[PDB]
Amino acid sequence: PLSHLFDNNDAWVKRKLADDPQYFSRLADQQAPEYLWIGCSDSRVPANQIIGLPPGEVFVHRNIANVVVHTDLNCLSVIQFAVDLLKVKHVMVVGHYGCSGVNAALHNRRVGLADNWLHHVQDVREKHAALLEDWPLGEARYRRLIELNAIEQVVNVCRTTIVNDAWARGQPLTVHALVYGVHDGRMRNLGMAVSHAEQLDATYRRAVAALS
Amino acid sequence: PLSHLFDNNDAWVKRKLADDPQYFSRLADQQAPEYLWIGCSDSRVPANQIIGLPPGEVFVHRNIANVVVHTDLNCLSVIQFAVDLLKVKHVMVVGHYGCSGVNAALHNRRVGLADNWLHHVQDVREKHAALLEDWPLGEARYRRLIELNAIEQVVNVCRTTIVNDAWARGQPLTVHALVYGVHDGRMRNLGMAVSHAEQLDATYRRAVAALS
Amino acid sequence: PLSHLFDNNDAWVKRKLADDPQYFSRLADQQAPEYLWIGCSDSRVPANQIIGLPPGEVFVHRNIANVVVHTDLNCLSVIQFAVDLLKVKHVMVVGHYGCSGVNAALHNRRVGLADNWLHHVQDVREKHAALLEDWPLGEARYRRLIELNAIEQVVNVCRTTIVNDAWARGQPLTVHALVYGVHDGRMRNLGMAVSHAEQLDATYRRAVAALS
Amino acid sequence: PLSHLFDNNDAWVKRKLADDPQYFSRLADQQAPEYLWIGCSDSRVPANQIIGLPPGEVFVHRNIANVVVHTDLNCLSVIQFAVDLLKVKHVMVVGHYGCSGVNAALHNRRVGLADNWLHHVQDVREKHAALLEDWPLGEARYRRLIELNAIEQVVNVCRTTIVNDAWARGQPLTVHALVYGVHDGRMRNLGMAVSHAEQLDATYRRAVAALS
Ligand SMILES: [Zn+2]
Ligand SMILES: [Zn+2]
Ligand SMILES: [Zn+2]
Ligand SMILES: [Zn+2]
Repeated sequence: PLSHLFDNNDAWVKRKLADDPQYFSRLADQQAPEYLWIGCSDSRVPANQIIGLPPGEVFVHRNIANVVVHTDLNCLSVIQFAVDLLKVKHVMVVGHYGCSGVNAALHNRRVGLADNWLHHVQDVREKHAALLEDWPLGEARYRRLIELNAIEQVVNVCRTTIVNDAWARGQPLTVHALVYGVHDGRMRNLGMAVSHAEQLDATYRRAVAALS
Repeated sequence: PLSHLFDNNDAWVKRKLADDPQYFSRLADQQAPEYLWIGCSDSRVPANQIIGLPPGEVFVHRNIANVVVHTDLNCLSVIQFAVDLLKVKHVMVVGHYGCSGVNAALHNRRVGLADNWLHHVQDVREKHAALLEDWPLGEARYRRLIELNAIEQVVNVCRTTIVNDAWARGQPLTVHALVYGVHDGRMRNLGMAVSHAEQLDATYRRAVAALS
Repeated sequence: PLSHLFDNNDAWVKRKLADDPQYFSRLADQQAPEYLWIGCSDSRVPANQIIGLPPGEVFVHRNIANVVVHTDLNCLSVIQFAVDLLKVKHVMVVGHYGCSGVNAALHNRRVGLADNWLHHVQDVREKHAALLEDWPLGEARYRRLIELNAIEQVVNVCRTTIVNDAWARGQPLTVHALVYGVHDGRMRNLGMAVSHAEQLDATYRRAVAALS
Repeated sequence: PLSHLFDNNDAWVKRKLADDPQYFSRLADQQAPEYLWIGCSDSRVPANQIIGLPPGEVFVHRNIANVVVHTDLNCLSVIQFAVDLLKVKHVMVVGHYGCSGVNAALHNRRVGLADNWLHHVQDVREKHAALLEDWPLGEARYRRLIELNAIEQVVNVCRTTIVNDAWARGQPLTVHALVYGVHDGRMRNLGMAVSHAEQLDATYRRAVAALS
């Protein structure tokens, strides 16, 4: 009824009802998240779901290609809020196979504004150029890129003042490079989990585990 | 097994299996989203879910308090990508009752870095000061604030070059101010849906609909 | 000689020589700046000069229309660096009559990207709409706008965590709203100099001093 | 007289008078800048001066360490404004020997917020790690760093959509990596002047010209 998004308000009452086991109360009561999930705006599947947890149990940021810019106060804000105030136990940068962002980059594809944003990802391409070479294919490189991208981003988090300060001040925290396949639902561990400024080794290891 | 996040990889195989109706294929095949959802990092409930749609059918950005800064290339990027390249039909700023961001603001609460980010929301508080007055309570103001916040943010989207250009170039697009209760799952329409630079009227109307 | 910018390297040796009173040594020795100048990229006249001081005696940021965004880590960075580490005594937002930025705004003029940035200034226009009304002219409004713009920006600085923390921690600091005419070289005091969170009064006063 | 900055208003009338050759009129009449100068907030000496030109003849941005972030709408704004609307002929990233920013970086020195901003410069350190090695000294590395930093930043400008589009659309434009000594006033050419997407060669050359 000119509702514009009527369909959506219907699919909504539709949803609201299906949850008879009365508990939006459970949700509204949910307590502190213990995780920050930084992921891609290709919200192919939601975080809590993927990882099988109640919603809101995971604190979420999403930008195109799950990029952490040193100077992005959008994300930094999220992080300082998750760490300093929610005392989340774990931050994890989760990339996703077949990401439209990492694609558009890779194949120097003009998009307009966001080209600027994807430069960040082109940088990872540049950074790991030779490595990405010895995978002379397509999907390999791509896979390997969305992987590398997630590791670097993690380096970014770990270099933040927010995080370094938390470690400085004793607060337990660990930061994970992580990827998931939208194809197979499964979630891959890159062995990228820093906990104290031992990044130099933890990452070198993790990046070794490409070596074509 | 020192997995650090073993629990999470388990709850994962747990999830992966439960989806016997073999279709991660369906997902991987999912086509263009027709919606951009900008919401709060208090990811109390996921967008597609709330609104009853397959995941990835909705394109998502999340920052603390679903703020659209004129000059935030984090979000602007998402938007230029959603509009210009995904030709999404609808953008909608969705706030959420009992948002931790809108709270921390409201009650001038020091948090650290993100205080800077929440200033944006304090601004809406300032902007609609007298209005928010004639609700001399607490939860009212709060409710009314998370509402107003979502409208203003929409004004922000609608003022973007990205959007104005899309309209300029004929491309059909509509932008909605929207809120949902985590208490009752239900989703409220603020009557804030701009489609062509007719904001001045569409919003004045929408903001009228507080008038204590 | 294909130098591309030969002219500039010449006008340079030209400059280098004219400074016989050997003292680039004096400069290289110059000590801490005691001022942060935030001004417009319309660098109509340099700060130190205007204000008659040795160069480098003033620490400088320049963006289009001397805008301080709550979440601009470009400027915030400059400020945290000037205050926390250079212990500058004074920060001052200095606008400038006939500013091309404040103009382009004012007369809703499409420019492209920076339209987004100028929205910040349109906001001040919005914020002080009625005030700016009772100046039914052109240049008045403009004058009055570049003025108001500089005050608001100051409110922005004063609201920063950086500044609030400095005051919190006792460190003496004062923040000034200031304008200069490129026409007459002279520099106007807006009576906008906050020193401790007494903004609410100091600014109300300062903004009164328009009252058409 | 409690003026707070009386000294400054005096040194001002002092300046205003000394310019008897009546011409603030000349200035106010000055026409379009044909240059964008991006430099460091260590405003050791002003651009026009250094380069011997009337003020305002050069359009100026200043951030800590003259960093161009892919996603910094503060600077990008300046650039889109300088290029698209002022049709400046030349953009030039000008670093400066003994820069406090490049220093603080280099010697992983905690400063607070701006540490985040300087990460950008640490990145150049990382990027050119081995190169910077074969200069086993201090001031060498430093010199060589403030140099490299200015080249990379230029790569950043040249990768911008703004610039690429200008070239796309025929508009003549050239981008220069440039450094100046505050010690000796002199300005060094790094042979870094791109004019059309021929960066890959122009820069490789320019970076060769370190080779310890
Ligand atoms: Zn993606
Ligand atoms: Zn929220
Ligand atoms: Zn200006
Ligand atoms: Zn410097």
